[PDB]
Amino acid sequence: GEVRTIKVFTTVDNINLHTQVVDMSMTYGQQFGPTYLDGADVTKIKPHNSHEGKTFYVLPNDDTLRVEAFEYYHTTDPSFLGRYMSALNHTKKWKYPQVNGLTSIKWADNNSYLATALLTLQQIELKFNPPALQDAYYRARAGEAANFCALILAYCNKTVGELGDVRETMSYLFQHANLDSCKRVLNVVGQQQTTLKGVEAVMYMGTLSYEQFKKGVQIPKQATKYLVQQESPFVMMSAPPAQYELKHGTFTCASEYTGNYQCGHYKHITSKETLYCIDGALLTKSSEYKGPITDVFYKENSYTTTI
Ligand SMILES: Cc1ccc(N2C[C@H]3C[C@@H](C2)N3)cc1C(=O)NC1(c2ccc3c4c(cccc24)C(=O)N3C)CC1
Ligand SMILES: [Zn+2]
Ligand SMILES: [Zn+2]
Repeated sequence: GEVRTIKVFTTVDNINLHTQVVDMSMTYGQQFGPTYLDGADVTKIKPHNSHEGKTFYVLPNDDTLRVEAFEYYHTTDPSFLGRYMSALNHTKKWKYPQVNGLTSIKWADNNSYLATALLTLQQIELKFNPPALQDAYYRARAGEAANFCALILAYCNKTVGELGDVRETMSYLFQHANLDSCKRVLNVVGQQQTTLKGVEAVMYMGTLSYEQFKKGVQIPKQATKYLVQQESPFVMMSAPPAQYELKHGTFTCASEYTGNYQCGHYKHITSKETLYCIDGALLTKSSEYKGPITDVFYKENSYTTTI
């Protein structure tokens, strides 16, 4: 029968577009391989008249596409693009309410960890290295966060509907950020000093209190570890969830966690004119706070001990 054609664009990064002429009598998969339209898998579908001029994602199947994908995402995992598209097909349907100019996410698909991470990322100073994260983060800050959320799911190898860990999520994203100038000097009292750089310089697991880290924490005979010097724009202090008192103006933000390991619920606590509890789309305020906290973030620039 008749052979009709339309013009479309293919891409791996939505920056470099490659004009294609498509045969409407064949499926996209027969012509391109796995093919996606705004996240939806159209590999098994034939071109529709309405697809003319639209942009489709394809898997990198030639060296030009391979280079474009790597330069944009900073990954060689061949499953990455398909996982990113599968997540986007869901996150494009989430809602992203603004809370005091912070983009949150209405609860869906056990995404409380992602809303809490997204809110945190808008409150600390971070520069991503992969252009894909740079571009999507800028959009997310302005309220259009579906692509950023799908990329986070793909980078962290999380499926939509799976509850993830905020500390683990932030840690992996930090591996894609420019933290090269961050430095931490510790003394453990023999008396021994160590210097950490990069992501290890901004994370700690064992106490929520930055002040306690400065004064000294006991670690295994028992010794005292304390912070000698900190050069970073923030620090993330974490510990297994425990009841904790947060005081206005003494922290930047924090992760509240209720429930059991791997199956509970996160909320986000931030300090503004009072304490805000952002719970996806829901906001409550209170002058005081006591509750189960598992991460606290503190802004920083340069700290030097007086010990
Ligand atoms: C919410 C979530 C999602 C995923 C995961 N996972 C852990 C390992 C496996 C893969 C994914 N990776 C953990 C949590 C979780 O529940 N994470 C916290 C937690 C709760 C209760 C805890 C702990 C402890 C140590 C560290 C974290 C933690 C602990 O000792 N208890 C009793 C932050 C909430
Ligand atoms: Zn949840
Ligand atoms: Zn000792």
